[PDB]
Amino acid sequence: MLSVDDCFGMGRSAYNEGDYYHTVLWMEQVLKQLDAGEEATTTKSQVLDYLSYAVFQLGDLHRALELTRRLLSLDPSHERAGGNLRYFEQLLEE
Amino acid sequence: PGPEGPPG
Repeated sequence: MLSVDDCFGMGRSAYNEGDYYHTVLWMEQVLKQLDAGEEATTTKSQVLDYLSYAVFQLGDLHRALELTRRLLSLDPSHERAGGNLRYFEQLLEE
Repeated sequence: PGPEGPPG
């Protein structure tokens, strides 16, 4: 298997090609390996930024809201994430 | 609109 940072780079590669499904596959793997305590340069908050947008593109509304909340929890001055959270709470009334 | 993802 690949390293956490290799998987992250695979996910960013897919995102930059506009391939949101494969972004989700790679970034879910990154989060899994980070929860296994594997060493890595990438932070959880950076992974959640790509993942939350990618799952929204795929149509997964409450999951995108959940992940955006998690992103803001770990990076409170992230203004774009705060803007995303306001969008999803207004859209989903939650 | 609308959520905004990472620039790159």
